[PDB]
Amino acid sequence: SKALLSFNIESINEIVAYGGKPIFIGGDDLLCFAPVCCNGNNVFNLVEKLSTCFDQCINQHLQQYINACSEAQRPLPSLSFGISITYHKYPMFEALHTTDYLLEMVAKDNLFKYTLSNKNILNENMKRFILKNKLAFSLQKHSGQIYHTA
RNA sequence: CGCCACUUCAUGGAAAUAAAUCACUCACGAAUGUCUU
Ligand SMILES: [Mn+2]
Repeated sequence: SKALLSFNIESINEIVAYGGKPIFIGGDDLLCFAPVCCNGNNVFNLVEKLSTCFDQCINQHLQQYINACSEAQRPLPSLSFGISITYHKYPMFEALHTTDYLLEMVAKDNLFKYTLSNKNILNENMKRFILKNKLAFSLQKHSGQIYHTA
């Protein structure tokens, strides 16, 4: 809880310093509206800064668990990111749906899990193939050219 | 000293060889994000 609160405060500070707007940052959830590029920094620079802040807070407040999971060879807490860049006149509801789709379905690999679970073949060996720590990014131009990657 | 002409009329080698084979720029821009009953 201490690590999450510290990360939330530092993420608010970083979003304000970059030049964006914090919508909601609480627990493990973050929602921000930021410029594509301003004062030389990009969106991906902000994402890297947020990931660094999360890692720093995890190290600072969870050092015992980090040390235990280091030699035990177990994954550490991580942040999955979903970035959508759209024209300012593009509907905000569609942009938010695109961001949710990116984050959940691609960045959290919920497409694999959802397709497996709808057919009831999730099992455990298949659950071994759930991939986290992903960045989903999509840029839709004014002509709908949409560049997307993960 | 005199007298006197014939013969021969292109073969062999090289017959193309390397370098560059597209380069840069633009890869959508503006309007409309609902309107009238
Ligand atoms: Mn959450």
